[PDB]
Amino acid sequence: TVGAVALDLDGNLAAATSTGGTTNKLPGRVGDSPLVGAGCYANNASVAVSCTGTGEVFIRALAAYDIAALMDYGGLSLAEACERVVMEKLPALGGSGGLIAIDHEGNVALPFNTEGMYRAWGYAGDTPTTGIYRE
Amino acid sequence: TVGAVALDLDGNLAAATSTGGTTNKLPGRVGDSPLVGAGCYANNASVAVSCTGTGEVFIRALAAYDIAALMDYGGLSLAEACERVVMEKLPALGGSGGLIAIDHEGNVALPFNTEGMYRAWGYAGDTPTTGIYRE
Amino acid sequence: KAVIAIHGGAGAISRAQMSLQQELRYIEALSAIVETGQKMLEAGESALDVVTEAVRLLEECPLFNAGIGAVFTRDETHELDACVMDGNTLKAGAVAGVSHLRNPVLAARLVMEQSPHVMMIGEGAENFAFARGMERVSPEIFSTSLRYEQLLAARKEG
Amino acid sequence: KAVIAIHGGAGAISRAQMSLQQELRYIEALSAIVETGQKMLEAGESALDVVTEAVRLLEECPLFNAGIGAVFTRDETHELDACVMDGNTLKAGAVAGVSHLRNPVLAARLVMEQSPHVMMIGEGAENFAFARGMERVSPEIFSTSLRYEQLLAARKE
Ligand SMILES: [Cl-]
Ligand SMILES: [Cl-]
Ligand code: NA
Ligand code: NA
Ligand code: NA
Repeated sequence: TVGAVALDLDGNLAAATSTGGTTNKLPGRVGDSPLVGAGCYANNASVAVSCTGTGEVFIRALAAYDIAALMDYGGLSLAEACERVVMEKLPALGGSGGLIAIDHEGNVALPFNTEGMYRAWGYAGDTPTTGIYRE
Repeated sequence: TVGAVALDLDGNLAAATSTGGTTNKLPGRVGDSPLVGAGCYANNASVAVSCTGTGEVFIRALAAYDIAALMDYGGLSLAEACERVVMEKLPALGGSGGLIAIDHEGNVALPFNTEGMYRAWGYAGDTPTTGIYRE
Repeated sequence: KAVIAIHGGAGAISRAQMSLQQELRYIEALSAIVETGQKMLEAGESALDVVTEAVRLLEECPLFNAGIGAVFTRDETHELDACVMDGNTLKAGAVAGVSHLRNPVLAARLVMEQSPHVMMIGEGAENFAFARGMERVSPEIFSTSLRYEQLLAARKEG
Repeated sequence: KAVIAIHGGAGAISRAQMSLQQELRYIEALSAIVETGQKMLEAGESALDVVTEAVRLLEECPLFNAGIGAVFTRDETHELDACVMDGNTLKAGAVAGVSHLRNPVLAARLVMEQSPHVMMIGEGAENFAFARGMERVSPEIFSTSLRYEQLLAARKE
């Protein structure tokens, strides 16, 4: 899986996700990446999210939309919403992976509960950060 | 589209949804019906939901999960959650249709913004009620 | 406090466009299926078994756009979709774009129980179900002259 | 204030079993794509065009499991999925189970912009894309030795 989320100069949020799926899946298996609210979600009022990992659990948990709902209805910050979904609820259902998220205030979060997540981010006109491992 | 939701004597919630889609559909088009949180959702902590209408809008709004998130995080009752999704949020996105929902307390709701929804409900050991039109 | 609700579709059901005899057939089909669900719930059947059986009956009923009585695509084919979700485990199973399975909701339930997946599509979903003994059917079994006349009306519209 | 994040997959990556030469390959790929997105954002390009282009470049990159470098199914095939969503309109497009489209995220954007639909699957998605001038490819273009070895390793029991 790969993904991108962005906040532009006009205050618009967007998200995109693409994948091959999981090695040795049954032909016809669909994971979270093409399901709105599971692997991909964007809403200017809340957040843009793209997920990666054990797709089945991201579908059952509606991981991407849950970030948005925990912020919108629960009043959680991006950091709290990401902690709650990736570090508590996904692992409780046997899920592993992570996600990238930007809220409407331009906060960014790259939570993952795995050993690694190939990732990068940067504000417009600034130095990007790249990551593979934790921290 | 058809569907069912139930609360059993052991306190468990379940939902199911089936469809042939829309008359004159583009081959390969997928509506809300088979998408977890769009056309079908159940969680013993919140609600069981089955939807019917313009599938595109039910996906974009994650209507079935939205009922659950509105109750669980928003503190809305089933009736208030159903009102907000079916009579405000979906029409605002150009969405027409309805859904059936039972919450973990055994409340039942059959909201729809259309002329009709083929529908029925009954308590274990009481007489069933069937409906076609409004009222 | 066990309870069931069912639906057979929301839309432009116009009173001035329906016959009483049609309305009575709908009422009978809805009352027969909801009563079956109530009786299962009363006998202590699981909510999962109840919703599975009620949708299976709504599929079988040619009045409703699922299984037998499915609408036609642009190409005069049937493509069927279904989902089931168990609120106790949060497990779910779904199929989309299936043409050769009589009861999508039963295939959806097989995906939930006998695969490590939540969603299967098209020929892959069909082959998975056939390998576990579900019957392969012709999609002509779903076809009804009512939904065909609806396809012609939709084409005339544009 | 304008910002982009990207990812190329989460999973079991041990420093222990990884060469620095291999790590710098991923870092350089990730840096180049995030910098393309950063430059598009500062130049005033939409969030929607930025995420589309970043994911197209991640598909193109054989190191990441999307497009070129996709994993194998049980039957040694590639079946690809993508989604794009516009937070301004709440419009979205998605494809699942496609094998003959080079860039699933471009197909997903075509569903969003040139259909009234949100999701298309399989040969139906492919036919819709071809009808709008998207080129047909052989799925063999996605295949890599690395993902082939991981399939053989997966089928060990
Ligand atoms: Cl690192
Ligand atoms: Cl009525
Ligand atoms: Na039917
Ligand atoms: Na790639
Ligand atoms: Na694949």
